[PDB]
Amino acid sequence: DFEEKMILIRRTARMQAGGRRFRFGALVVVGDRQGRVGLGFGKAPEVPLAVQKAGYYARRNMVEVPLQNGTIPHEIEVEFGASKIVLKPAAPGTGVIAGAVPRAILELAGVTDILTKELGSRNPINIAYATMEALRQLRTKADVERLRKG
Amino acid sequence: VKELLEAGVHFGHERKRWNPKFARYIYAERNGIHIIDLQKTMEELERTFRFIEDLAMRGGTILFVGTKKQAQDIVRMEAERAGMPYVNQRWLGGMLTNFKTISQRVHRLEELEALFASPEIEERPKKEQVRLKHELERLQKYLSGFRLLKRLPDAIFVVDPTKEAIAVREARKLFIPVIALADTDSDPDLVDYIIPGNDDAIRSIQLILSRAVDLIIQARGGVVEPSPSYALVQ
Amino acid sequence: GRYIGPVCRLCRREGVKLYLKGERCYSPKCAMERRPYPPGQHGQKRARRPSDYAVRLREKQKLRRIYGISERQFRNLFEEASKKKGVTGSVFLGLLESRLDNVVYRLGFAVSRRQARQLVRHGHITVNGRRVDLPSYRVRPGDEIAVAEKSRNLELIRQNLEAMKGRKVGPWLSLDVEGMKGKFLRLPDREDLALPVNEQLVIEFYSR
Amino acid sequence: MLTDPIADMLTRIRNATRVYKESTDVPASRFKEEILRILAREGFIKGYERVDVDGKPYLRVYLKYGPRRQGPDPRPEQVIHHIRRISKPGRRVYVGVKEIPRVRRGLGIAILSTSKGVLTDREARKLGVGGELICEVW
RNA sequence: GCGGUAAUACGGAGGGCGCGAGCGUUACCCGGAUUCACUGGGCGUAAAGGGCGUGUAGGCGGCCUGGGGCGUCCCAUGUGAAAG
RNA sequence: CAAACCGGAUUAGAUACCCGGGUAGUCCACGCCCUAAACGAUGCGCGCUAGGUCUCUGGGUCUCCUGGGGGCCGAAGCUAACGC
Ligand SMILES: [Mg+2]
Ligand SMILES: [Mg+2]
Ligand SMILES: [Mg+2]
Ligand SMILES: [Mg+2]
Ligand SMILES: [Mg+2]
Ligand SMILES: [Mg+2]
Ligand SMILES: [Mg+2]
Ligand SMILES: [Mg+2]
Ligand SMILES: [Mg+2]
Ligand SMILES: [Mg+2]
Ligand SMILES: [Mg+2]
Ligand SMILES: [Mg+2]
Ligand SMILES: [Mg+2]
Ligand SMILES: [Mg+2]
Ligand SMILES: [Mg+2]
Ligand SMILES: [Mg+2]
Ligand SMILES: [Mg+2]
Ligand SMILES: [Mg+2]
Ligand SMILES: [Mg+2]
Ligand SMILES: [Mg+2]
Ligand SMILES: [Mg+2]
Ligand SMILES: [Mg+2]
Ligand SMILES: [Mg+2]
Ligand SMILES: [Mg+2]
Ligand SMILES: [Mg+2]
Ligand SMILES: [Mg+2]
Ligand SMILES: [Mg+2]
Ligand SMILES: [Mg+2]
Ligand SMILES: [Mg+2]
Ligand SMILES: [Zn+2]
Repeated sequence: DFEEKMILIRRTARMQAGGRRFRFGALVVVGDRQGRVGLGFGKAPEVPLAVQKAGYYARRNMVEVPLQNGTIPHEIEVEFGASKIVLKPAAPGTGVIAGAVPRAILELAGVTDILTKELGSRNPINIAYATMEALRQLRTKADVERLRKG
Repeated sequence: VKELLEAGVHFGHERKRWNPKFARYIYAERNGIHIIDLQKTMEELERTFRFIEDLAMRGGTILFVGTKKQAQDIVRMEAERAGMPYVNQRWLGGMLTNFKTISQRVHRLEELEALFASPEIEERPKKEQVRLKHELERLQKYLSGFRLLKRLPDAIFVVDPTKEAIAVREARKLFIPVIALADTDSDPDLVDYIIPGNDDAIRSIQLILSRAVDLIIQARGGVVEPSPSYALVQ
Repeated sequence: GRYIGPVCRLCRREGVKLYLKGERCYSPKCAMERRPYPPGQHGQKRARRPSDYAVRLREKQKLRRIYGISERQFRNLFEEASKKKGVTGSVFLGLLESRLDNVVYRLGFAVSRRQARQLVRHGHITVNGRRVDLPSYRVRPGDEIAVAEKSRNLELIRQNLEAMKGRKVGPWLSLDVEGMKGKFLRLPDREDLALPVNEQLVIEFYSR
Repeated sequence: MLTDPIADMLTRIRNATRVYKESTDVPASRFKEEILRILAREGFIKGYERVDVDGKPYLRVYLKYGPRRQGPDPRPEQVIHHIRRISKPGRRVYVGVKEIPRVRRGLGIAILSTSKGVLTDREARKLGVGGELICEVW
């Protein structure tokens, strides 16, 4: 079925009179490794709970990735807020040459040869969100044909 | 079914609190007030009713939302007149998107509809029979016609897409087709199947919503005489 | 051979049997059977999520300890396969697998690579009938790897090709059990190699 | 006075599409015209036309979008997602036939003026010419 | 960033990791640094709009036609030693 | 009217805040100085991209249209956010 990776876990803090109160965030990707991935942000009281909850959220908002032989149809850059991911396609053998955050995402979609650059801020939450918006934006020769056609 | 080249009340409403996206459906600004293109009301009316028809033919349910007081009754009757859920009082946030939870508020209503029968509703404290007969009448208040839904609706019939504009959002996010009685102060784009008309003066909200169910139960085999409020609208 | 030292502690650390010694690694006596945890004091304590980095390291070591190559020797092989034309993961294996020391192992002249590295530095091995005493010599295809005429009967190589009577040798090698000849037919293909290692991971490690 | 009129048109377009207009007037010039011809051929615009907004000549450009979508925000997909000036005044940009851009692995064009006329990236490659890289569209 | 009497951060020990006739240190150069940004950044509050004008040189320059062909593009050709 | 200054108070102290005086200065002419939270902390120019509304000032068929200017709310959009 779906594999899950979990790109990051964090421990946030809120202020209470006498003492500060905690919680945990969990970024997780899920993918089938043949063209579907989803990114989940799961915040909650206990770690394994928010990991689990993140998984669930990630199964909404999937992206269908157009893998053309383990890679990308074209190249995009996406700026998500102050982060910027740059995806560039590659020929077989190249492997996923990418950060840790976008490797997790890309790998679970099935991309097996890609070039990648993180630019702007490096906040993994945003970089992930951007990697995803990148995959979301990939068109293929076929979709582009449908668009222009009259 | 149409009421063709006819304008008994259909047309223009709203002054200059419009939305310029709605400008394709405007004929003129007849003395401080836009007038809805009589044609295009009928033009949309055709396509949309065909959807409403075809969907009820397949058996699915339509959620009627109408919170504004001008239609706060026309909604309840015409929706009881078919096997459809209505939302009449106020639109609870989450009724759509948090259905699995706003549902199990009905599993307390139906559980308390019958709970007025048991031999121990006179036994077990009288101070706790008070919040369990007033609560019941609050669930009967809001979840009046929401109880009919046992699962998400297939389409949703909104009177003022701008007043009950949360319900338009909620459908949208769950991918439920938005039908609406849209009028000048509303975004045409957020409506999948629009009826460009009016959502006040009661006359127009009856003529449209009545005809709505006329095509519904026509497709539910039945085909009945007017059973509504043609005079009960004054 | 090279490295030199307790070997089964490596079998143990990589959590996989690596077979760094021929016989015995088929007995119920390789430590991995009935002692399969890492070596040392904290062998049996539970583990922690090894980092991304950690994973790539071990996966490399696993490969690299399988062949008994050094690392400057190994890195050079991978670097060459990198520059080289073709797919760099699979090609790397082919270069490893083309080393005389290992080709001798494969043809079952030696029971393991460590022993095969000896048989070579000690000139018991011929390539195209001329003594090659270099364990890292690269055997191209067509070449014929023999046992040296005047070696052709030590207590060891006799008993070692005795077992090779009726055993099968890789698709990419033909062997002659009689004259103790044997041939390198083609650079082994990735699929041929049943290596307990994801060679891909290894590529990630070297591009850190 | 518009400093760059090719860019004002590329933009006028971009601004129109982004709010899903029907069409839009750009003031007339053979060159601008010469370009839109290409946009049409490759399907980025339905068409252009030589209308005449009050006395002086314009080019009504008619826009083409996607179909309506389902979800929150139905607004259709642009056919022209991206359209940018490459060579601008005070930084002209000429490429030889050997270094004409491959735009989006070819799911998009680049428009260049050459001595053989205004051509696409694939058009100039056949004809074997370079020129002044005017804009990419994809 | 560790050490303020239970230190996986100091010193020793056992154990482990990495390389191995080498292993470390220091020094220096490019990299990561889109951190001088042509590719490839910025200036309301993070550093950054000149106190405002007038205007010199300079940069930039609407629509149509024709000449030249300086930029630009194309073909052929000469040159681009050896080593690397 | 008021830096400095001279007194009176207040205070632990009071070179201060409060009180009574008080010169330069604040004023005018002419000549310097050239600074600033010289602020919209937002260079100038031109084109394009929903609308509502309040206001100053023109014009036309003056319930309304059409300019120039000053505010507010807001479409798309932008922004680290605030916000624009
Ligand atoms: Mg930015
Ligand atoms: Mg930074
Ligand atoms: Mg209304
Ligand atoms: Mg101690
Ligand atoms: Mg302590
Ligand atoms: Mg210690
Ligand atoms: Mg340390
Ligand atoms: Mg640099
Ligand atoms: Mg910067
Ligand atoms: Mg500043
Ligand atoms: Mg200024
Ligand atoms: Mg200043
Ligand atoms: Mg000048
Ligand atoms: Mg010019
Ligand atoms: Mg000039
Ligand atoms: Mg000429
Ligand atoms: Mg010339
Ligand atoms: Mg040379
Ligand atoms: Mg005084
Ligand atoms: Mg005084
Ligand atoms: Mg003066
Ligand atoms: Mg000055
Ligand atoms: Mg402007
Ligand atoms: Mg007047
Ligand atoms: Mg104004
Ligand atoms: Mg003013
Ligand atoms: Mg917005
Ligand atoms: Mg900006
Ligand atoms: Mg915002
Ligand atoms: Zn072993």
